[PDB]
Amino acid sequence: GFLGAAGSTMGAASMTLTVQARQLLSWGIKQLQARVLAVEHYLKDQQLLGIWGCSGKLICTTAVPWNATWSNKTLDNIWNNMTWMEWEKEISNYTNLIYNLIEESQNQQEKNETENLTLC
Amino acid sequence: GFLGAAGSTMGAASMTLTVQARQLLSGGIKQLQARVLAVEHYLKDQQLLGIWGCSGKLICTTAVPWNATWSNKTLDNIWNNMTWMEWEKEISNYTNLIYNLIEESQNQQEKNETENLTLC
Amino acid sequence: GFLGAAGSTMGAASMTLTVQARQLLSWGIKQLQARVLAVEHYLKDQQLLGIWGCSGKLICTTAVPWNATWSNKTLDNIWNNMTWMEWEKEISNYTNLIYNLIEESQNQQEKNETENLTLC
Amino acid sequence: XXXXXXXXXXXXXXXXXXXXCXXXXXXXXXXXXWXXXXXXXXXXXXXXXXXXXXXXXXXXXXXXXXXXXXXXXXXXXXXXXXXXXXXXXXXCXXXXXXXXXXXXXXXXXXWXXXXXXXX
Amino acid sequence: XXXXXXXXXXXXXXXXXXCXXXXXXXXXXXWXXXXXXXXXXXXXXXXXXXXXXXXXXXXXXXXXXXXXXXXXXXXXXXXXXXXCXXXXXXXXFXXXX
Amino acid sequence: EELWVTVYYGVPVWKEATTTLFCASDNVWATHCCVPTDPSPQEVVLENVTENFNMWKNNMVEQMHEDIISLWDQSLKPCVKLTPLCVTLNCTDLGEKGEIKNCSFNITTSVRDKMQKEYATFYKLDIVPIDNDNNSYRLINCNTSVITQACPKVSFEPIPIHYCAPAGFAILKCNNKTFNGTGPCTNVSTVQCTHGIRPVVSTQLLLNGSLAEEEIVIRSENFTDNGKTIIVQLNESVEINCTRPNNNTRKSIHIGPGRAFYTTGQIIGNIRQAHCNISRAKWNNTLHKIVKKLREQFRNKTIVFKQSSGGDPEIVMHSFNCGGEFFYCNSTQLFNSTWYGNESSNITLPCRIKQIINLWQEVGKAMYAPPIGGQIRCSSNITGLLLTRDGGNNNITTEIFRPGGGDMRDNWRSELYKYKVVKIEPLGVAPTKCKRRV
Amino acid sequence: ELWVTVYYGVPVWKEATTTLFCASDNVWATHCCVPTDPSPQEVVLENVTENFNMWKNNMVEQMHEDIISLWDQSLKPCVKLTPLCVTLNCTDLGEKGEIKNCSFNITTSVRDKMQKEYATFYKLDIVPIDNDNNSYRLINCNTSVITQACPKVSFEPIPIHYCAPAGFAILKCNNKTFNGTGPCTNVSTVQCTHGIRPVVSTQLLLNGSLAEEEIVIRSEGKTIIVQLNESVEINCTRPNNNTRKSIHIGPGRAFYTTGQIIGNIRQAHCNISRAKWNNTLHKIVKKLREQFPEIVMHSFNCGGEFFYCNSTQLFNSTWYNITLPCRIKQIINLWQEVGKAMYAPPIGGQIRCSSNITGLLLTMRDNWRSELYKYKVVKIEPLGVAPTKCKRR
Amino acid sequence: EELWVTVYYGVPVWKEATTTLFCASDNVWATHCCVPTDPSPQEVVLENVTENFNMWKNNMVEQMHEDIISLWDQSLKPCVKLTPLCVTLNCTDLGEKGEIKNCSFNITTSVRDKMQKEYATFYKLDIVPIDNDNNSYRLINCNTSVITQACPKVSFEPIPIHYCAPAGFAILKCNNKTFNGTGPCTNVSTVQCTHGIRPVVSTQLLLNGSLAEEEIVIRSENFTDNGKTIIVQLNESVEINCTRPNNNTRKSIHIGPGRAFYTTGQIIGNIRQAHCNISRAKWNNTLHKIVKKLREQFRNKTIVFKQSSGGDPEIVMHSFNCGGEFFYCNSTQLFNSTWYGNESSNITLPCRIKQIINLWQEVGKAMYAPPIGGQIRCSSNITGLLLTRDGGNNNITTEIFRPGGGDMRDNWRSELYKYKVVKIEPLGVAPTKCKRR
Ligand SMILES: *[C@@H]1O[C@H](CO)[C@@H](O[C@@H]2O[C@H](CO)[C@@H](O)[C@H](O)[C@H]2NC(C)=O)[C@H](O)[C@H]1NC(C)=O
Ligand SMILES: *[C@@H]1O[C@H](CO)[C@@H](O[C@@H]2O[C@H](CO)[C@@H](O)[C@H](O)[C@H]2NC(C)=O)[C@H](O)[C@H]1NC(C)=O
Ligand SMILES: *[C@@H]1O[C@H](CO)[C@@H](O[C@@H]2O[C@H](CO)[C@@H](O)[C@H](O)[C@H]2NC(C)=O)[C@H](O)[C@H]1NC(C)=O
Ligand SMILES: *[C@@H]1O[C@H](CO)[C@@H](O[C@@H]2O[C@H](CO)[C@@H](O)[C@H](O)[C@H]2NC(C)=O)[C@H](O)[C@H]1NC(C)=O
Ligand SMILES: *[C@@H]1O[C@H](CO)[C@@H](O)[C@H](O)[C@H]1NC(C)=O
Ligand SMILES: *[C@@H]1O[C@H](CO)[C@@H](O)[C@H](O)[C@H]1NC(C)=O
Ligand SMILES: *[C@@H]1O[C@H](CO)[C@@H](O)[C@H](O)[C@H]1NC(C)=O
Ligand SMILES: *[C@@H]1O[C@H](CO)[C@@H](O)[C@H](O)[C@H]1NC(C)=O
Ligand SMILES: *[C@@H]1O[C@H](CO)[C@@H](O)[C@H](O)[C@H]1NC(C)=O
Ligand SMILES: *[C@@H]1O[C@H](CO)[C@@H](O)[C@H](O)[C@H]1NC(C)=O
Repeated sequence: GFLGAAGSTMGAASMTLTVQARQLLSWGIKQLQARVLAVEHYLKDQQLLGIWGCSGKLICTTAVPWNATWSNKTLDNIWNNMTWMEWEKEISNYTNLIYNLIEESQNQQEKNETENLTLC
Repeated sequence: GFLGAAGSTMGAASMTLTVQARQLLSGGIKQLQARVLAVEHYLKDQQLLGIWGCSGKLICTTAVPWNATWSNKTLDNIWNNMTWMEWEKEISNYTNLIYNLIEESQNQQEKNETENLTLC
Repeated sequence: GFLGAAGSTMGAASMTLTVQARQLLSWGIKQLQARVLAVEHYLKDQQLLGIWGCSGKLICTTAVPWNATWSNKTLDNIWNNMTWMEWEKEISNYTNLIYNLIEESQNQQEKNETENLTLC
Repeated sequence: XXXXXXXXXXXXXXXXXXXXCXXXXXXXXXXXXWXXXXXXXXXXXXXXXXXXXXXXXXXXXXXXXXXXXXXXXXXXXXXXXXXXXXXXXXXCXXXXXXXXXXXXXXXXXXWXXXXXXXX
Repeated sequence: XXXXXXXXXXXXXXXXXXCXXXXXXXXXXXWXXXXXXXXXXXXXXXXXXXXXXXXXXXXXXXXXXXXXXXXXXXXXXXXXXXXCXXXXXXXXFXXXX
Repeated sequence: EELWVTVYYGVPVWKEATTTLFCASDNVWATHCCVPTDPSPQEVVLENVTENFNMWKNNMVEQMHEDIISLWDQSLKPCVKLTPLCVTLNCTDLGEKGEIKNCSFNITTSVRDKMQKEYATFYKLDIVPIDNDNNSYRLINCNTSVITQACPKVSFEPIPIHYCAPAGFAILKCNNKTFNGTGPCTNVSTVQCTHGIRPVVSTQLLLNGSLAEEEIVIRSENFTDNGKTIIVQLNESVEINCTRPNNNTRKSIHIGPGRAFYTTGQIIGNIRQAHCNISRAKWNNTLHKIVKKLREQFRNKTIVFKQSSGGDPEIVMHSFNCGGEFFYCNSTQLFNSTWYGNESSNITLPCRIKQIINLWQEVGKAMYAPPIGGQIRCSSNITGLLLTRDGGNNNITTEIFRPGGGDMRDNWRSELYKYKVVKIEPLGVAPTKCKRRV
Repeated sequence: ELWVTVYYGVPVWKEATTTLFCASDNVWATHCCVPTDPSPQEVVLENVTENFNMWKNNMVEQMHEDIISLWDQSLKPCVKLTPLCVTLNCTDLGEKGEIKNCSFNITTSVRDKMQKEYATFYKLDIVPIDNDNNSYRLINCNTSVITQACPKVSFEPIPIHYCAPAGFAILKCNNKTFNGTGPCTNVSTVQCTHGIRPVVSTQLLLNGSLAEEEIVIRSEGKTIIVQLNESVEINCTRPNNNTRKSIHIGPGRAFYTTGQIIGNIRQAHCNISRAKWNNTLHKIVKKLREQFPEIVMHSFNCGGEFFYCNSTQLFNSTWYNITLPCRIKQIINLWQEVGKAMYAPPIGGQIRCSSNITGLLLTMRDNWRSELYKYKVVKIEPLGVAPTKCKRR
Repeated sequence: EELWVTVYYGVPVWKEATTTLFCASDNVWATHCCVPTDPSPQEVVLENVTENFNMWKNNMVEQMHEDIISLWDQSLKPCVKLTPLCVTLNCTDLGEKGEIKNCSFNITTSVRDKMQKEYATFYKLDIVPIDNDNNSYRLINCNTSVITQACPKVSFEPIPIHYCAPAGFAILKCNNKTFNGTGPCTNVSTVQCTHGIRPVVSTQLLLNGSLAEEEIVIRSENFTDNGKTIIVQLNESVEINCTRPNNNTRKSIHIGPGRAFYTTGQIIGNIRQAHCNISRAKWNNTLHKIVKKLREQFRNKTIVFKQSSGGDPEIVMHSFNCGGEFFYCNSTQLFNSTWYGNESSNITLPCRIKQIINLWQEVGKAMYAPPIGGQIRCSSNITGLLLTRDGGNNNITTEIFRPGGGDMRDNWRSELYKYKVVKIEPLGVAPTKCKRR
């Protein structure tokens, strides 16, 4: 069920239910604010996936190297023995830096595709 | 013209899908509700085509087999005689069922794509 | 920074396309109108990109040839010796013509890609 | 589906000749068609028959009117008062005209065999 | 409507037999080939596009309105000789080889 | 066999639906309907399309009704409420000879410790006697209702109104020139906006409306149900020229700190009766043609027109807004005839003017229409007519028809009868021989 | 060599405050017009510990604000009793002196005429003035605007389900003995809360949820929730059979009062079973020993009337049928607002209520924390980033 | 050579546009501008960018004007309407000698059938004679307008506010320290929110505004058009200390069911004139620098700072809100000087208090400002002036300047002169050598 694997390890989640639940669209001011906010959250997540080159995917591999400064743990102790809550909430405060690096990489890739005529 | 093919057979009508797609895509309290609702309908259609493997296409072929229970008519007796107004009545009671099967098929496809990640 | 490349050349400013993109999506009646309008402008641009075969891209090439009547400058003079503001000021009366040509090209492309699938 | 061969029914000169495909696939599922398989010649299609008669006969063979009952699952065609031109074998083919997927009236997806119903 | 064309029988060689047309049938064209004493099978359809269930190397050059045959699959077993068809009008077909 | 589901987006289908339509135009209505209409609007004729229409269940009438009531309520809020005037009036006759009275009263003015004796002009229909003393009147209804002044800077003049569908919806129009209002229509077209409709308020005759394209069309939900309104759409209009001949001089009485009551200070010249002139020959020919069409639904019956059965002027008289003042005309010379069907080929209607108006049959509210100085003249086109058939009048080879319909929806239902709102459903599925490539 | 991988659909959340909407199966039926889920879903989150704090729960603050707004909007388009505030000539109607028959000179719809009208008032609704002892004014006359509730608008509480906007979720604590604060180790996710009845009272909590196992006392001996053995059903009544009267105080403005009382005048009262209350107090004391005018009476809305009952026979004991007299009041300041009051016009006939005591407040928002203590609203953050060995082409 | 059209989304270009701006603060302004501001707001300098500004065509000023009027209009709705007081007043002079009167009247109080004689204190400017008896007075314009009492718990105190653009829009700022309010600016930056602006209301002197960074800057739409307002922005403020020395004791009389009128019951001590103290040396140096700049604008002309043209105090005098009290100061000891250009290098202004005011020149509306108990003191910074040049001097060697400008927009253009709102146009097209597929 929705968030049912929240207590499971990171590599054990394998969930699609939490994005199906995010298909938000399947006196009067409060309802308009709730509907506008729901639309804004949907569009912001779609925009982020778009500019990262991740649109339409649930697992999106990028070309940004992992910096040990952000986390120096090995995969054996990230995808097992740890949950997504602990990872995102306690040991990751570099989210905006990483997102900026992802966006720079995607923009460089698209420009490189335009410049290199072997792909044209 | 908009809906000009409404009285045409399904075959001929399918060749003018851009007329309706273009007309519908290029869209105090009551006015805000009307604007929000128009946005919600646009996004609802985009979310539905998104969860299906159909985004970006006017004609999307799926992997779901056709069940004779829904309609046992041959293709010539569907595409070259009936109009879309009649077709969407003949199988009206199965619309949600078909839609669910399409989503399920895409989920299976996503898993098959997940099994084969880039360089992994 | 946001619009930091506004005074930079067209080539250099193409490295900042995500910087502006992140800033496009972000009494009582006035605030709802401001947020709904911001959403409508965002969607207007996303829809225009979806009419064209440019959805999910920051840089999107097309099959429409460049007409020398619109601009007869070299690629180096445009990309290395001109800003985007100057370019928009020069191409001020060809925007709708170019957009219509792009739409027509995409319609022809979609018509040609819809057929010849080899599937049936 | 099975690319069933055309049947032959040879005839005397100046007598009607005919052929039928006996297709394994449902006749109403595809725009089955007939062609004149003359030796050392173009396919010379007679009529790009639709899945339910209404054949768009070729100008070169405008008098052709191939048709068959869908219940028989056997497309058929005939040449009235057949003569030497009937030596060209009657070929069965399925047009690559998939419903609401292609609008071609040629580019045959498959050929079976032709009936050399000479007269 | 016309589809006259140059041709030669297949002989494990890179064919380049151009087809004529009464119209600029850049996409409304197809290619098919047949072995001696055999039914034809499509080699290409919609000009450049490869035919289903066939080697891509055997598809025609199909340079739009100046379409011509091609055979990168110049196999000794390439017994089937190609011909083009004009889909644009009147069911015009080439005799070719 | 070997068929798969294919999804098609942009399918030319729709379903019956309701939504909120926006108002376009090309003053209360100019202010509200601020959206301009498109120049050269388009209409797409849908060939081989049959669509069921039902003018009696058309939600567009309900929306137009609610929008009109809402605007009439909203435009009177920031305006003068005439509560200081629910006082005893002396009302010495001014005259005819009693139709207009000159009423004096003691009213506290903008200064709270100063009371003034003011004079105002009222019509007989605007006042009610208080006691046996003949010289004692109060306003027609200040017992249970609040009377709000019409607010002279707000103009209610009807202008063409275009109802337009929001994106995702479309309006289907019936192009059958003789369509009876219900059932299938075989000539259907798609529009984004309706034609211009004037929100004219009347009780018996439909003014400044549309005309039938070829013949007079009589529509009813059920012609054998005596409880339903019969709406007659004419194919040729009849001019009605209405005059209020009194030359009025307007006076302003200050009743509070920035709240002024407007009345007539004096009338110059003689007092004359307001009236409307309908050409006798045109009316006689129009009524004859109406009878010819009525005889198709009520076969071999005598068609008798009578005045309404009785009631307040709002029920039995023909009322309308002419020049900004509300007329109540005695439409008894128009509906006083007997026809048998073999009758092969100036009418002056007296009118009263009323100022305290309870519109929309509201409870506890009323409007005061202040007088307009000078004289009032207008010329309207009679384009339709509302008839009610007498019940319990069978077995006498005679039918009796009277003017007047049901509520205001019947006027707005005389337009908007050829239009329906549908929702567009561009997504659908169908079988074909291709399977998704994976 | 590790690479950044973006995952969409990560099952994580953070604390957030958003606007909640209500749903239900009358002001509440009109406001909570959204239908409920006919079969609500709940997902138990295994191996999840979540900190809760019922005293920092913004769902209670939103419920409070929604109630105040709904009461204000419901009474706004109604008759304002400003033509009153005149000297009343009151004579005892009779226990004697509780209800008075008051006469007064009131201007009617016509401004030129004064009429002498009669109305029935309770002692608590009027204040004596002068030294005549028959001269009275309304208790809140010179300090507030008294608005008559519309007789066609019902304020009867119904179950209300609070639902999160999509993209947010409500976490529920399923520990049956949870003390309202700190980590909860049995947590489930829901979209909507249970049905909460917006009952307003000052001492005893009537109707609503009941504790699943035992009596739970939450503080920081303040809020007590009664165990599965429901506390005393309290049977409250107003035995005086009244005939409603209506007079006009302006055009379109009708003032409602009581014209006559049929039969004898009797005092309103509530019946609490003695043995069950004694057992309830005993169990409450057992749990307490583990740790060691309008504000001194039990106020509630019964049948549309406002009862103020003397809760002194319930809380007068020392540890280690009970008929409580009740007064009826019409002019109230329900939310202690400055300058505003409601008249709550009388209802004819007799009134009988039967309510369930579900908790106690020992020593407002506290009436609703007892229902919302197990819920918190969180925001879902489906985007996560983690190292993998996979690299984009 | 063949080039193809390529679409770029996220292009750093914009066009002039007018949209609705929102407000962020950090009583009426904190409630209205209920958006927390960013700590350390960001600004991006746009290098090699020239942008044209026009402070007199800036729709941000029009929006600020509409927002201020709307906020004032909404703030006064939920409170006492002073209509029972438009009665004959029996007034007697206190103690100057007629500036403040003790007025008695017969008013119905909080009980509908009870009438009482009550006393209130009014300023001379708030009442007019009724008849020739030297005792009967009426409230000013009470018979033609509705006087609304300022809500007692609502503080109309100017505080810094920031105007912020919605998403998709940006505010460009001109950073040229001597920019004259029009034309190109070559030191341009992008912000999301404006600097903190105080919505101070005044008629002649600009108080608590921004100072010029380097020099006094004098701006005018057209300097040769005598009908335009001249806005003088100072680079050094002048301190103005305004006092109401009367120790007023507040009284509250009830006129309805919780409808109370606030007045002064008594004054403790003597009655003294309200006044403002401006340092003489600072004002004289300020005028010296202003006239120097005007001479640069008006070459070889004698400049005479005559006082205002006369007429109604609302235009003639310098008015302001000091602690809730509305002061009208003569401002005639300032100006009234002649400068020739060859020069080199307290002032106590009498003030009147007016309780019934109409700030927005509305028809049929007025506000009553209740008295504040105790003595009132304010210290404001004069950061600019509004001057109007007299016409008819085209054929002489002397120009005449007077205090006073146009409507309230002139007090906001003095701050919103370096900002413009633009719309972001993220799409554009350009030729390249890469074809699709
Ligand atoms: C019927 O009434 C109309 C007006 O309602 C009369 O028309 C007027 O006639 C006079 C001369 O008789 C003209 O001076 C006016 O200008 C006309 N009015 C209009 C509006 O055109 C008409 O004459 C009357 N008919 C009869 C037979 O008396
Ligand atoms: C305690 O009070 C209850 C009412 O609250 C009494 O129950 C009523 O008893 C009478 C008989 O005297 C019945 O007619 C009623 O129907 C009962 N009411 C209900 C709601 O059931 C009860 O009898 C009282 N107990 C004692 C011991 O007197
Ligand atoms: C209050 O009234 C209720 C009924 O309205 C009483 O509860 C009922 O008591 C009778 C006694 O014979 C039982 O048979 C019913 O089953 C009870 N009803 C329910 C719903 O449980 C209750 O006892 C009364 N309370 C008091 C204090 O007298
Ligand atoms: C004018 O442009 C210059 C750059 O050429 C700006 O220089 C710095 O800008 C930052 C912006 O945050 C300021 O914090 C620095 O203090 C500026 N440097 C100096 C030496 O002042 C400059 O701010 C721009 N503005 C002005 C008014 O000159
Ligand atoms: C919770 O932990 C237990 C430990 O035994 C494990 O079996 C169970 O699968 C875990 N639940 C989830 C949802 O990961
Ligand atoms: C309508 O039907 C006729 C045949 O009755 C046909 O010729 C015509 O093309 C059809 N119209 C459309 C739009 O398909
Ligand atoms: C329609 O109008 C014409 C005049 O345009 C008239 O002759 C005809 O009689 C009218 N039709 C009916 C049915 O009245
Ligand atoms: C009404 O006035 C118009 C003005 O053009 C005139 O033509 C018409 O005949 C008049 N009709 C009557 C009945 O007076
Ligand atoms: C946790 O909550 C679930 C909710 O269904 C319940 O079934 C389970 O028994 C609870 N566990 C404990 C230990 O209370
Ligand atoms: C005004 O007061 C300030 C202190 O508040 C003082 O610095 C300044 O010198 C005073 N100036 C005058 C002119 O009174």
